[PDB]
Amino acid sequence: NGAGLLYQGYVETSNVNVAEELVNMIQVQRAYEINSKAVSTTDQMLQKLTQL
Amino acid sequence: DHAIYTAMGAASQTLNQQAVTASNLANASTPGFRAQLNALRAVPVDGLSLATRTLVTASTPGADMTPGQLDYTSRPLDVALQQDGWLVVQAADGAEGYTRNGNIQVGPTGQLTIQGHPVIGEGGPITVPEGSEITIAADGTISALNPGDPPNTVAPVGRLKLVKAEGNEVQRSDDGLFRLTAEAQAERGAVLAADPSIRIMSGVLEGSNVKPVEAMTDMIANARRFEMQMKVITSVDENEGRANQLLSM
Amino acid sequence: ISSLWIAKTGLDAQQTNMDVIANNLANVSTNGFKRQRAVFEDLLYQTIRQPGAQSSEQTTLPSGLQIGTGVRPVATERLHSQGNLSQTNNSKDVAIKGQGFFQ
Amino acid sequence: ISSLWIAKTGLDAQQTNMDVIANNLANVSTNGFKRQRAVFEDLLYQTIRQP
Amino acid sequence: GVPGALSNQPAPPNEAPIATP
Amino acid sequence: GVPGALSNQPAPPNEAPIATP
Amino acid sequence: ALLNIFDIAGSALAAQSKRLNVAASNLANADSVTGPDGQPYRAKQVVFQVDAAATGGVKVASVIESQAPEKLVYEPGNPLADANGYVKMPNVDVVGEMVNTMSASRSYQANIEVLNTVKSMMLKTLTLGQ
Repeated sequence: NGAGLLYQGYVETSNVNVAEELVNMIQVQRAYEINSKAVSTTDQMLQKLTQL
Repeated sequence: DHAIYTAMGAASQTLNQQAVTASNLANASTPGFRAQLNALRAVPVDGLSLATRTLVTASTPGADMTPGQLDYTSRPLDVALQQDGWLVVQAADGAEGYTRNGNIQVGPTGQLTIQGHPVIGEGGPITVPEGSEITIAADGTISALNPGDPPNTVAPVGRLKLVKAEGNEVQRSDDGLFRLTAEAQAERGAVLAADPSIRIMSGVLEGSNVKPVEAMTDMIANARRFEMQMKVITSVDENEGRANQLLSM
Repeated sequence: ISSLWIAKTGLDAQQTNMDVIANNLANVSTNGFKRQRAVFEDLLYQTIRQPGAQSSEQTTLPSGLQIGTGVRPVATERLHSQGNLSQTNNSKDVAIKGQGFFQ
Repeated sequence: ISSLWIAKTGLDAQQTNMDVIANNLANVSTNGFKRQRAVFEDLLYQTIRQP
Repeated sequence: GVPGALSNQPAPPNEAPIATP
Repeated sequence: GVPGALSNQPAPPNEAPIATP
Repeated sequence: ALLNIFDIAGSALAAQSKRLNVAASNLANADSVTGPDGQPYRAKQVVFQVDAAATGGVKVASVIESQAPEKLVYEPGNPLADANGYVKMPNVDVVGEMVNTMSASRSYQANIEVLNTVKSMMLKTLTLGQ
């Protein structure tokens, strides 16, 4: 009924690949930096408005 | 004296455009996301004398349907469309909308669905066997294999409904699902018809089309424009304040 | 201002995604581990001005506008795929194929 | 955001090639084994219309 | 009439539409 | 009551115990 | 009364100062643990309300503890560890606190500008009483 088979003496390892993780880390860092720049420019706009 | 109103309107619309750009940048990693284009729009006030005051109101066109980039995940039920393909799913209100988020999922009762909303095909939403493994063809065929059963019993159990929208006639609804504009749906029917000229790819997923260079350029331009408008505001205010003393004796 | 409270959501989503990636990388040696993958969703849009008349013997672009609201982490899926088999020669180790779990 | 995912796909393809090579080399003595070779193919091309 | 002068008829209302029909 | 109002008596002195007694 | 403007602005300044102080305290206690009597530290927020005297100033009724789950970190060597060997680290959103500080500073500057303008207007008002 769709059950698997058992192998004795063997252990299933984690199904993690590191290339995708590294690329995702790079993308996450870049997106974080660009969002930080967005925050900074909005704060600058508000400061310039309040210094009216 | 009323140039202050034009300047403040320009500043407010610059803030709105900045908010749009920030919204586009924030969800830069959601699958199947379409960017939100924006461009300032001029509205001239006029009548009976010297039409000089022209106000600014920000506006956002539909979107840029440039296809997002594809990343390979090897998941059997991940679909990536063609240049301008769409998957149609019924929305919360019961009406149909279009999307490109290919992250299909299967519920415990054999119900296929994109995030939140079920997928529709021939007739109503398509349903698969209770625990059958699913493979998606290049033309929308859903092949099902019952676990444990020998492989020679793979059976088609339905078909996705794929539409084709060029892009200039679709507008984003309030929940992020695109729909045809009024004239487009009038001239092409309320519900679109499936076409065979659209092919999907199994195992890859589509990201989002947001241009970092465009975002940075827009941010710089908005910052400079807002600062200039603020300077005009303060200059006009100082001028009016200095000139207000004429009524004195 | 909406920009600050939108970029805050963006930063939060990025931070949670980084946490998920770090968790996946941490247990690179855990036996029988299925990797995580985080999927987000854009929030509902807020309309300000409805679009006007179109194709009125003119080639103007639409006039309506609608501001975004941000992004939220909607779900996190574990990829229940098949991993590799490491040989340990221990008589009391079991590796299971296909799909199944020990109660 | 443009070449990152393309290079990720390339790395994944090369990893799959390495895996099938390693599997072929592993059972160099198994009786009745058949060598396997993978075949690649590019993904969908996007189009940019000219004016 | 020239700007800043006197007149006997009120000026028409100002509309400033976003987009003409 | 509401901060910034007028009271006839001083507030009790403030303290920040590092560890509870 | 043309003088409740000062009260409104002062209430706004006090509320913004309270919120900034709460944010600064959370940032200081970001990575603290085992406060007085051993209970784990929990972050706090403030709730703004309006004083319906219509239009009125802003007040903060009380500081409310965050209901977001604490971080559970496995470290049995700490006496605070429960039967599972877990310690309760406080929930502090660094980006949230930075944004809150920015908003508080901007609101404070806007209110001080409004006070400056209204003070100039009120000083000019009295010239007609002679």
